[PDB]
Amino acid sequence: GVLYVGSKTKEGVVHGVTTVAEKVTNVGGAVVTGVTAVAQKTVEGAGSIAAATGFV
Amino acid sequence: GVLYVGSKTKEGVVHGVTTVAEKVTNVGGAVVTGVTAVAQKTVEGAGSIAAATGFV
Amino acid sequence: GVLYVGSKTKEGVVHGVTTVAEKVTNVGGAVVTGVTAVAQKTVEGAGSIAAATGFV
Amino acid sequence: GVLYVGSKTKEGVVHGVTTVAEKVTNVGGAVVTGVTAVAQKTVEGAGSIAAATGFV
Amino acid sequence: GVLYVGSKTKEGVVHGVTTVAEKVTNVGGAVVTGVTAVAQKTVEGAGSIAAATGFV
Amino acid sequence: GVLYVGSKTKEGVVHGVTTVAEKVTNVGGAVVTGVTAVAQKTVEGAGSIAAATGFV
Amino acid sequence: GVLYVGSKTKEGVVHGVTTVAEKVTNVGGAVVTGVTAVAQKTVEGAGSIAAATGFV
Amino acid sequence: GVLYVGSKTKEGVVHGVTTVAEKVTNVGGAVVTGVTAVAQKTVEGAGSIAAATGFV
Repeated sequence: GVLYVGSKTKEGVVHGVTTVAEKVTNVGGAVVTGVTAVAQKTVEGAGSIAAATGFV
Repeated sequence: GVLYVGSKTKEGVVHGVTTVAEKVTNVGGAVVTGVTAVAQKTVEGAGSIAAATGFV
Repeated sequence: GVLYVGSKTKEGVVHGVTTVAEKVTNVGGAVVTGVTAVAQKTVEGAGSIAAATGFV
Repeated sequence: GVLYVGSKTKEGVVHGVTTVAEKVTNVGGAVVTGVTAVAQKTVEGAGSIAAATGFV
Repeated sequence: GVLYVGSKTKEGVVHGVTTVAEKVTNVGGAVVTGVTAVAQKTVEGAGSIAAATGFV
Repeated sequence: GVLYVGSKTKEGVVHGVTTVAEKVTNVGGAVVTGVTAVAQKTVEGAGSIAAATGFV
Repeated sequence: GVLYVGSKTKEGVVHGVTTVAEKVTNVGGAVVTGVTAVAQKTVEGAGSIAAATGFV
Repeated sequence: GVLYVGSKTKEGVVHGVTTVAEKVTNVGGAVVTGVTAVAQKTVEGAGSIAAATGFV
């Protein structure tokens, strides 16, 4: 079909994924970040996005 | 189909994936970042985006 | 189909993937960063983008 | 299909992947960075982009 | 005497004086702006900081 | 006396004086801006900082 | 006396005085801008800093 | 007296005075700009810094 996106900002400070440790880090397979962030049909068909982590 | 995206900003400081350790880092397979970030059909058919990490 | 993107900014400082350690770094297979970042069909067919890392 | 991207900026400094260590670095296979960053069909067919690293 | 200032932040977007008109602008004589903004003894003695505006 | 100032940041986008008109601009005589902004004894004795503007 | 300033940053984009018109600009006599901006005794004695503007 | 300033940065772009017009510009007498900007005793004695402008 159709997807229409229209945006207008002036100030914006965007942080997609932020991680802090003070005393392992796996980040995902389809990460979309921004002032105008658009994602469409990340997986189609018999696809796969697997983000695993193992620990012993 | 159709995807139309239009954006207008003046100030914006974008950070897609940010990691901090003060006292292992694996980042993913399709990371799209910016003031205007668009992603389409990141996987199609029998594809794969696997972001694994093992630890002992 | 059709993918249209139009952006207009004035000030913006973008950081796609940023890692900091103060006391191992594997970065991913399709990383797109910028004031205007667009990605289409990062995988098609029986493709693969694997960002793995093991630790002992 | 058709892919159209148009952008207009004045001030912006982009940093695609940035790593800092203060007390091993593997960077990925398809990294696209700029004020206007566009990537299309990074993998097609039975292709592969692997950013793997081991440590002992 | 003594003035001690100590600060630690991670993210902060500071705007000292911001003005918007959509359909005259006089700004002051001692304007201090920042993440750590310190001002001491702006006027001493028989001084003066006059910020006037006249309109017909 | 003594003025001691100490600061530590990581991300901060500072804007001292910002003016916008969409449909006259006079800016002041002692404007100090930045991530660490310090001002001392901006006027001493019989001084003057005058930011005037007239309009017909 | 003593004035001590110590700063440590990583990312910061500073804009001291910024003016925008979309449909006369007088900027001031002592403007200090930067990641670390320090000003001391901008006027001493019988000094003067006058940022005036008239309009008909 | 004593003035001491110490700074350490990595990424930062400074713009002291910035003017934009899309449909007269007078800039001031003591403008100090940089990643580390320091100004001391801009006027001393019976001095003067005047940034004046008239319009008809």
